[PDB]
Amino acid sequence: STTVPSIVVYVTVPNKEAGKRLAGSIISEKLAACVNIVPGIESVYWWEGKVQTDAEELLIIKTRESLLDALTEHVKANHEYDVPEVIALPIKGGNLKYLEWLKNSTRES
Amino acid sequence: STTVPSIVVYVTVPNKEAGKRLAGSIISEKLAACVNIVPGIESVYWWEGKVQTDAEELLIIKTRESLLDALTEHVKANHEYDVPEVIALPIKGGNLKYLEWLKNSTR
Amino acid sequence: TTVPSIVVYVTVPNKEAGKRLAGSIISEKLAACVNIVPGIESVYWWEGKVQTDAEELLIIKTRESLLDALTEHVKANHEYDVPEVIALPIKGGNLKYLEWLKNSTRES
Repeated sequence: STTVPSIVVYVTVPNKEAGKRLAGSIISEKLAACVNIVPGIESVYWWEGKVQTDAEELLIIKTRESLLDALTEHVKANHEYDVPEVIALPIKGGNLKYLEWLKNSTRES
Repeated sequence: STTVPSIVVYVTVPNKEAGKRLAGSIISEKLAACVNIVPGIESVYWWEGKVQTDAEELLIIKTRESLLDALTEHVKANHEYDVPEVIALPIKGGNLKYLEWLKNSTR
Repeated sequence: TTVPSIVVYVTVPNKEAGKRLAGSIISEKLAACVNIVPGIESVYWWEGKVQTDAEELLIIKTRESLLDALTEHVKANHEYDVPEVIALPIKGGNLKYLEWLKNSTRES
């Protein structure tokens, strides 16, 4: 049909510039239809025996399940951290016409 | 069975008034139990031969799977773009009383 | 290398509740990692009117396994008596991150 299986991928980054550049390569390389950047996140995790807290930005990446591999590759290749967060969540339904656009926007995999 | 299959729906909108109103209109019309508005989000995508970027906000809408078509029709009717982002994600539980109030406060 | 995991959305009513609940969450070994999204605005129906209040959003990355522990932990340290805690199924990613996620949390 019109309309490949899709996902929403969260990826966090340390700063504003990083976020904007990653969104550019993702979209230019045609690995996602669309990227929302949520600025001014604060992140909390346990590392080196204390609780750590860092200023970060969240990228919300609408794309194909197909490309989750090409995407995840791509985030690591382009990312200040060694273990960069990237997790996909499945899109089950939506505005049909947008999901088609999502398909046409995206690399063939 | 005090609990119906539920979704998180994402909708971007182009400005602060817009989403405030979409949200009002959505909730009023009983098409979702609630809407979180995330403001100041930047959206990047490919459009007319290059990398467009727009200032928007994000509506995270918690409603029932049953209501996704009604909610998607509503969003189109009340939204500036022709092909608005509306995408659904399935909930695999959580606070059961939340999930029932979700059921209850929705049609 | 990798137990079934999830993202958990949870709103708190202010800057401070979030900092504190994110701490106490990560402190008691309950999720690998917590993102606070400040200054969101939450709109819902309540007592016959459209309510709007300012809030924050915790995005909580953990294993399905801890969902209930977590929920029950939040209800303990959460000033609302019916917190929004909903969960969406993680289904893919940095195989590495998922391992770190796994390797940062309990079983029960």
